[PDB]
Amino acid sequence: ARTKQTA
Amino acid sequence: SRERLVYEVRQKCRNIEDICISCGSLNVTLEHPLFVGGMCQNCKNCFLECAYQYDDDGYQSYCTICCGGREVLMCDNNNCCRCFCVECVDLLVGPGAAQAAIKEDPWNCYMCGHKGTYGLLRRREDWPSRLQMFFA
Ligand SMILES: [Zn+2]
Ligand SMILES: [Zn+2]
Ligand SMILES: [Zn+2]
Repeated sequence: ARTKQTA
Repeated sequence: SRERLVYEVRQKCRNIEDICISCGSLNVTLEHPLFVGGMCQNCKNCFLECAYQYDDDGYQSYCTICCGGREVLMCDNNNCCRCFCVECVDLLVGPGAAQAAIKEDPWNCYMCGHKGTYGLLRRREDWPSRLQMFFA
């Protein structure tokens, strides 16, 4: 899964 | 704290409907609209404000379950674009589940997967209806 850090 | 309350759920010492699955508040006054479990009014307020908010990457801004999170997994389903934070996944699906999902490619999220139940995370059979009322 792609991940990102939340804004 | 959500951690200990979920512990109790797993231990069958407490019903998941009686805890806010989003923040761990015991002051449950309503049902989480997407997953089996309770919800407090604070988190409802958060949900109404954050749900279906999107970043410039074309994916949702905040964790579907808790409307927060710091690292989130993104659903590959273009009809969905939801995300789930590592903390809710490890807590409710179970320890290691986040790492397991991160290595999966492609990955479709818990609001897409036909099985609908992943550990303690159970998708409501009627979530569109629930949602619609949540909003009204
Ligand atoms: Zn709450
Ligand atoms: Zn979360
Ligand atoms: Zn999805």
